[PDB]
Amino acid sequence: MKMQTYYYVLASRRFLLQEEPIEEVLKERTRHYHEQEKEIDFWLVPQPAFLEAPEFADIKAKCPQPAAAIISTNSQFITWLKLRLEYVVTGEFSAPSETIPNPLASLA
Ligand SMILES: [K+]
Repeated sequence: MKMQTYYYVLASRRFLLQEEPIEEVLKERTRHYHEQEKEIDFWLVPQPAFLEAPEFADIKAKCPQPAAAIISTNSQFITWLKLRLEYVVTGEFSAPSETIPNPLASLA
């Protein structure tokens, strides 16, 4: 039942996986975490389930669909991604909750 804060950067799937690909960024960070033997705390989530929560209805309406998000418990990384990607929005939410039972779930 204990909840934690998740930070995210949100954009259209087309932008993240086509226009401004983030594969190399995530590959690099994952590599660094490995040599540092650090637990992964960031995830690429296509059509994120948190976006379906009732409270995210306006944010979803505003975001071109299909959407994709990079979620992390590290706020600084997410803010940097905003500076790095630009054509995106960022925010945070607490989970797991009744409306967001699976914070990292992808709905295809
Ligand atoms: K939309």
